[PDB]
This record gives sequence, structure tokens and C-alpha cells, in this order.
Amino acid sequence: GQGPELHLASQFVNEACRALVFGGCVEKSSVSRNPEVPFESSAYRISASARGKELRLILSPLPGAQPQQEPLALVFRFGMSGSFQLVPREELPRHAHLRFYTAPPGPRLALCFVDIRRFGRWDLGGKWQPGRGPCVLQEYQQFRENVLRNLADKAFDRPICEALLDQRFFNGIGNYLRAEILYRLKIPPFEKARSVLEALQNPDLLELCHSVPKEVVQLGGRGYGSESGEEDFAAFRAWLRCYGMPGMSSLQDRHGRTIWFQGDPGPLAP
DNA sequence: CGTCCAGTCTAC
DNA sequence: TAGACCTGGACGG
Repeated sequence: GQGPELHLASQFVNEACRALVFGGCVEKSSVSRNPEVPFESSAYRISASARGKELRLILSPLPGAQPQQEPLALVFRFGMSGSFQLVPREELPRHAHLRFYTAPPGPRLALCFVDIRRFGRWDLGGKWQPGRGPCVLQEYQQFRENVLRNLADKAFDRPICEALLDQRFFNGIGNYLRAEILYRLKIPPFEKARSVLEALQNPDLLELCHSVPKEVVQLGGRGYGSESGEEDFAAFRAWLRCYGMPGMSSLQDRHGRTIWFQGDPGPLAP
């Protein structure tokens, strides 16, 4: 997922778990090389928030829950196939690698972190990744200042299409979003990052870094993805103007990732 | 059957 | 930097 997917996943956990009570331990698949979550409670609520391409779960025991336990926070990154689902306990999807189980009363459901390719990761801390910049969705003004303060950084030597993936400055921006963002401004993907950014110091490249992914969120649905029908997925394919679309050029950036664009590749093209 | 394609993380 | 980390769907023979 990218920021919209991480953001919509957090909204999903919050709405789906609002009137649910979990109990017991936090179960991990045998094959997952991520850490065992040391946590047990007779009764606890799960909530979420999203920051860029990371999602924080808070496991929050109720008054009187046993064993005695302070709230616990997990941060997740999704890599290529991470996701959250609420399923019936005996119908776990195949790659459900971490699982929170409802307590009686009611239907026994499982909140599952599902990650086919297992590029996703979680940490016990609860801290955001040091070095990741502010959320382009929820921290726009902080994100905007963080780029304009640091144009001197060597990151901005690189072509614009590569800089937009550097999560130190564009936390939340991934492959589809960089294509869609540059297509909106007809900015060649291999223009130099510093060149396009120095200008700003209406809608400019940094503003679109916020407004474009906000468009994905306001589709409702589950971004690139279909957790709420194939209808929501068709809604997304329709929103796209550039990424994967017929009549568009594509190249490889210096890290082998496909950038989609119209017309001028730009000066720093391979 | 085979190939190729879809975000970090870490060892050169 | 370049390869490593993974599974599965869409192709081509």
C-alpha cells in the first residue's frame, strides 16, 4: 500500500473494531520472520492511525481486564501486499501472519494482518520510523517545510521521479502516486528534483503530493486494492490517468522501478 | 511447463 | 548501487 491504502486500512480497523472486544494473545504465523507480540488481555479494544506509509495499532485493555497490562502499540509497514481484514476465526485467509481474536459475546471474528509476499514488517516500539518525513496526508504543512528546508540535501540531485519515492521527504508517496502527481503538472519524470522544487519557496508539485493521494482516500474504497468489492477497484482503475494507462510512456528509474509519464522523458533520463 | 511483473532493507 | 526478500496472476510455448 501507499499512504491512501495505509490511511484507509487505519479507517477500516477503527470502524470495524469500534464495537468489538478482543481477548487472549496476539497470534503470529509460523513462517513470519517478524517478532512475536508479547500481549495478553481478557478484554481489549484495537484502534489505528496512519502516518505516511506506516500504520500504528493500539491494543487497549478495558478496566479490570486480566492479566494486568498497559496499552501496547505496534507499527506496521505493508510492503507490496500488506493489508488488514476482519474474517470469521475459522476462515483465516492464507497469508494471515498476525491475528487478534474477538472475545465472547457474539460471532468469533479475527482481525488479521495479511501479507502474501511478506515484504511487510512490524515493530514492538510504537514509534514511527526515525528518518521518515511527515505524512503528506495528515501533516501537509510540516511535510512541505521539511522539503523546502532541505533542498541542499543530495536526495534532490536525483531526478524528480526518484526523489518522490524517498520516504525521508515524501512519506506516503509510492509508484502510482508519483506517476499521477507528475502527470497532473506535465513535469518530465527525469527533470532534476532540485530544479522543480527550487521554484517554490496555484497547485504546485508539493501541494499535489497532498491533494492527489487525498483524492484516492475520498474515493472511499481501499485505494489500489479491493477489500470492499471489485466495484471499489474499478472506481480506482477509473481515477488513474497515467499509471499503467494505454498511450503512456514508461521507463525504469535507477532502482529498476517503472515510472509512467506523457511525452518529454526529461534531461536525466537513462 | 517457463518468464515476467507487481517497497523497503542490507551487504558490497 | 544491486540483489535479496516473497507469492501469485497473466502470459507465452
